[PDB]
Amino acid sequence: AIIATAFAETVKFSGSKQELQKRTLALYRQFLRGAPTFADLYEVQFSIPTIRTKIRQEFERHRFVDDLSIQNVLYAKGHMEYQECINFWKQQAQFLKYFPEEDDIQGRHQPSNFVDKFLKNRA
Amino acid sequence: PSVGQDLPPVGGYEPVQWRRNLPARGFRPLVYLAALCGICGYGFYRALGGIQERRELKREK
Amino acid sequence: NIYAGGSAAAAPPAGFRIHRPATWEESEEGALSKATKYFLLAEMFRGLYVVLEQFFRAPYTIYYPFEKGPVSPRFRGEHALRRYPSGEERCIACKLCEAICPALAITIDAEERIDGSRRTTKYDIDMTKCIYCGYCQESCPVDAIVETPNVEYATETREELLYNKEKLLANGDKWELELQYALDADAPYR
Amino acid sequence: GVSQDLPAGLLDDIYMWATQFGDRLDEIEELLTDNRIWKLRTVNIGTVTAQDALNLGLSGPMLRGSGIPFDIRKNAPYDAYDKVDFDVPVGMNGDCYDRYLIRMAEFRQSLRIIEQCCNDMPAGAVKVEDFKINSPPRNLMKEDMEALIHHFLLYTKGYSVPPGETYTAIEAPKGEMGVYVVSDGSERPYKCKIRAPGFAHLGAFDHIARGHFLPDAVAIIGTMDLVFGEVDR
Amino acid sequence: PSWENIKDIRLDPKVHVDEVYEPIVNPADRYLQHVSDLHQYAKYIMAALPKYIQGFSVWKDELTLHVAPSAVIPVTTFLRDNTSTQYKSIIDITAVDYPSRENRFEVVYNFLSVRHNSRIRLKTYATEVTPVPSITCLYEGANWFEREAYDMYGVFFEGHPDLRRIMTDYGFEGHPLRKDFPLTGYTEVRWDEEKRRVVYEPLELTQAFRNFSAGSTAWEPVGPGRDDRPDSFKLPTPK
Amino acid sequence: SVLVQMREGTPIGLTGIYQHPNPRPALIALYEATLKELQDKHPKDSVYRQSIENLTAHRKQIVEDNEVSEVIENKIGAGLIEEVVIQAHEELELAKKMSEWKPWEELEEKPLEDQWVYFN
Amino acid sequence: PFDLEISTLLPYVMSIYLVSNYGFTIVLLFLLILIIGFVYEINTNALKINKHNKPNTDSLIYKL
Amino acid sequence: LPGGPVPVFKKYTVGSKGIWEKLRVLLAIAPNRSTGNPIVPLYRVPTPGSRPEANVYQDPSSYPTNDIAENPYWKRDHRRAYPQTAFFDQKTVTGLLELGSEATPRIADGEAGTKALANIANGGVSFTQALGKSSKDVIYGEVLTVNGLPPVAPTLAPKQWKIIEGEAAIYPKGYPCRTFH
Ligand SMILES: CCCCCCCCCCCCCCCCCC(=O)OC[C@H](COP(=O)(O)OCCN)OC(=O)CCCCCCCCCCCCCCCCC
Ligand SMILES: CCCCCCCCCCCC(=O)OC[C@H](COP(=O)(O)OCC[N+](C)(C)C)OC(=O)CCCCCCCCCCC
Ligand code: SF4
Ligand code: SF4
Repeated sequence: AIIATAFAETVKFSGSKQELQKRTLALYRQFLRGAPTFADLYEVQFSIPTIRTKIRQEFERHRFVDDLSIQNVLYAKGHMEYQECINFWKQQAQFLKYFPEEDDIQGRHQPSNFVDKFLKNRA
Repeated sequence: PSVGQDLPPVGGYEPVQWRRNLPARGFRPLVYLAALCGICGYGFYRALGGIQERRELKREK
Repeated sequence: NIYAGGSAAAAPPAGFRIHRPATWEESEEGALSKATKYFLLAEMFRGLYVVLEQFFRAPYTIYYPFEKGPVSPRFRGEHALRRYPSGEERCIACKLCEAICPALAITIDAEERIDGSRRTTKYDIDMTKCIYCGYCQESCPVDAIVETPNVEYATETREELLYNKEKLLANGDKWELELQYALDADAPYR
Repeated sequence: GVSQDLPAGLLDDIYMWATQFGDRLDEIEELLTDNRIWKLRTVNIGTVTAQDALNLGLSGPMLRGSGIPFDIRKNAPYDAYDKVDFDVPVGMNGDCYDRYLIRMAEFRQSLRIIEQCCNDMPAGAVKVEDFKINSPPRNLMKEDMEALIHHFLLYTKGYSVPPGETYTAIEAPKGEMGVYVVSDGSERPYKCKIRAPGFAHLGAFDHIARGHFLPDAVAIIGTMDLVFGEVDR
Repeated sequence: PSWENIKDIRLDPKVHVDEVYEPIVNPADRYLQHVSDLHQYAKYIMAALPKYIQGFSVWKDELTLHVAPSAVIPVTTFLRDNTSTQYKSIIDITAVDYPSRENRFEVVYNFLSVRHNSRIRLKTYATEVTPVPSITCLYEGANWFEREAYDMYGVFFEGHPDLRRIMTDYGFEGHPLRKDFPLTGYTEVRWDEEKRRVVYEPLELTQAFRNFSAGSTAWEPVGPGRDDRPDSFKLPTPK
Repeated sequence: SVLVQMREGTPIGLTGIYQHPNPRPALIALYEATLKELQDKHPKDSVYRQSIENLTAHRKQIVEDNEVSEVIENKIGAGLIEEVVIQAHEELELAKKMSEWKPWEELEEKPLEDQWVYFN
Repeated sequence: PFDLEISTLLPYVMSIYLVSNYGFTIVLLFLLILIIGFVYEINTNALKINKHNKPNTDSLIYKL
Repeated sequence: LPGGPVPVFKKYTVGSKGIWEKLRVLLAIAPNRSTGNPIVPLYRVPTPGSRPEANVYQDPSSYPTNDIAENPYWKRDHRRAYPQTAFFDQKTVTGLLELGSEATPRIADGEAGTKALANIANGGVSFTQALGKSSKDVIYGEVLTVNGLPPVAPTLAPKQWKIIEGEAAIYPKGYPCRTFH
């Protein structure tokens, strides 16, 4: 038959927000635990704490989503991303998409006020 | 109408060969076995004759 | 008759059940003949002989670029812009080639020429976008844009493959005679 | 239809190629069909049962090797396949060797059909004779006003297709090739999904290859007859 | 008896037709009786599963059943396992985006019965948050198709054992076959020498895409058509 | 118990399906079981029940009237007798699942009015 | 072991005439003993890699 | 048996002459086999760019489509006579069950028929009450077959298979590949 792969979870839409909260915290634990494996697979310059910080920021972004269906989709996609990272299916190039700040300073001029944005036609 | 079109011959083309054509060749297997036996036996005759004559040369030396 | 959940065409054909496989004891060939075939590799030797027969046949190779493979009047190679026998350009900037182009490889600009003619001021083909389908040549109402039979125009830089109007007109001037052979052979079929 | 008519000397040349292609096939069969090493690599390799073949979405040889006589050319005839005579090869072991034999027999049946087409090619038009669908011939386009208008419109806007949808399938060389096209009544298809037989075959790989050795996997890939432009479209 | 004297086929007398005769026939006509049969067949199915079959449609030789998502498993089971249907092969699963509908996505299943030499189509609907029941339990071949449908459209399939992207790049954001996804996407790649790696950046095109669909016709092109319904499937008129 | 499918023995021409030793009793048993399931769990009014009853009765009559497998499979018209046994088993399992699904009822999800609107 | 068996015959082929009939008998006994070990290896299927996964051959039975 | 072996001198391939032909016939696995090299004077000659037929080719057409005097376009406009897609929801089929059909009516005239059509079109009768109310005659004629059986999944063109055995088969008896016609 056609069997599932490493760290594959069948898609199940949780009927309750608490039963989803359990699964979500388990996924967060999985990510935090895989951080050192990630740093080894993807030959990263930065530290393991930086990876774990990034993971926290990712999970933080959806801290206030209310609709159960949306949380279900966010969870299923987050698990897909975990499976992609832990199996080394990603290359370094796509993994480093998650760490834009880790790259060096892009230049002297990142405008913040109106006048600087207006001088670069970005007002 | 139809002028200058590529068309088939009035009688058609002669049939082409499309069925498998791999005819059996060679003597029956036992003929090859008999030939192998004969070759090996003649070779053994010669080799043993040579060994025996070599032994008599050894005696002379 | 009347079928339930079936039909005559879903009935098994006559003889669909296969015959039982024969056992070893019901074999026509004696074990010594089979062993002869087995140990002396009979069919392998037949295969070797078939390969050896080829060794004495004429090879198929041609000595490019001193010889050339077959080319037909319909062949789609590098693009050119053609003229009338007077020397006037044939393209009148209808932009049908640009509209039909499946790869959006053609970019055209036009306006009225100082003599009043409708003519292009810009005709570009991105040869690295083009798929060499020949749709532009089919679409053109005046046989202006054509594909020559030329395939030997590889370049060392990509910038050389962005053809502007001067390059395409020069190609037309260069290849007009071969273009005329191809047209004389295939125009009735278009 | 087709975009242009056949050139003048083509049927004769196809016939002369056909008179020798049979020998060309015989010599390949001399190298392969009875070779004991070929059989060691193909017999009982990549076995699929008939029921599992149906359940996995396999088609073409991948299906006919398991003993099921299905072929769209005979079951749902299209363009001229009803007018020509040919046979359909069906396997029984559902393995790579049966599929090889099927493909070699299909060579011969195609040669048969090509000869019948060389003998029965009729006269007339090669595209539909409505200039609202296909472009008119060039000498009409440069002489007749309606023809020029229709040519202009076909090459700039395209014809409009009545709204609706279809799934259409043919017996492509690698199995059943289908398209599901949805028309919204405009000149551009609303939706177009391609059903590639190689997609379903590669999907079935994990079921078929389990428990084999790695070279058996190479042989199974070869028996599926995969081209990857088909696979990922 | 040598190839040196093989006869020249190039000079054999060819056939010459004076006029070609091709009668005028509507292609749809050949379907009429079959259309009737499909109607009858669909009536039976709807009479047998009235809990499930929202409706059916018939176009020339293609029969479609329309069902709610929760109906998918029973009806499919019926289609696979009933003696008069026996649709053992799954042909394809895809989605179609209809942004005007409250449920964006219609999920389309095509099935083949080699037993009866017959095809059938089944439709249901879904949104970006409401999943569909996976039919992998009934057809193993469905597996990859549902994955493609998830990758291209974002439709989820409940019960799918291993549901992940199959076509797009790892970490690809978006579902490209949605009508609101732009043709060239949002991001492009290049090789970066400073970083020594392939990098992703916001899309920038040396030549912008030119969309010529602005030249679509200002006149309705085809009209209404004609109806091919059999008389046994039209409501009677009083008197 | 009923022997549905042999998975070894004499191959018949379809991979994975082998010759059934005693197929007519297997057919009769499976047909009895499905008629019993319909009579005990399906409404006498339901169209599903009428159709499956009449079909099963027809096939059972054909099996009981005929001793020879090839005659039977020509009259049934749905493949070799092994495939007919597999079909009867499939129909029985479908009938038992139908008892729980209850398809004779009114439909539970009506479509919204916009749901099935195309471009015509 | 098989390599050592083969290489132990070198003294025999270099001394065959000198030991002629007695040594011929002895070398036959030696070969037969080693062939018993070859027999053990062949009958135990010691060098066969068995494909762990095999097609299921169980019948399908339904409890009616 | 058509398709059978044809001699090598009937194949458009170069081959050998003289003493070498005798040698090849003595040494070939299969003497009737061609070499595969096309005969240069015969093959693809004249070249496609110098065909005489090009100067006589005319656009081909068929009667009556090419007639100048009796074909209005709208009589052969098949694109605009396309079949409409017929959609049936359960209300329509309810109406078919109760009121019968245009082919075989079971409706009364006057206001009665229009009001019956209206009250099925509003929701008065459900599909299941429609089915339960339906008589044996309706159920057998118009849902099942006249024998009470269900209709089978229909086929546009039924295919009767035949198995070719013996000499006309593609492979001989041993091979695990049969010939279906
Ligand atoms: C009749 C009485 C006989 C008395 C005893 C015989 C005396 C010795 C005879 C000398 C030849 C013996 C050596 C060859 C024996 C080969 C036997 C064989 O077929 O091996 C088969 C083996 C698979 O094993 P098995 O299970 O038995 O096969 C059943 C498959 N369903 O799979 C294989 O290994 C395939 C065979 C291997 C072939 C190797 C090919 C490599 C190169 C081919 C050399 C050909 C000649 C090259 C020279 C050019 C020609 C001039
Ligand atoms: C198991 C094996 C049984 C074989 C029985 C065959 C006997 C046939 C009679 C012919 C002998 C003969 O008459 O020729 C005698 C030959 C050569 O000796 P010579 O110099 O010519 O005789 C003169 C005696 N002097 C020297 C004292 C003066 O001696 C041989 O060794 C040849 C035997 C034939 C080869 C048999 C080998 C069989 C294959 C073995 C593969 C394992
Ligand atoms: S050949 Fe095709 S792709 Fe190239 S410019 Fe012409 S129309 Fe465009
Ligand atoms: S090349 Fe031809 S089609 Fe293109 S703009 Fe010029 S005239 Fe029009």
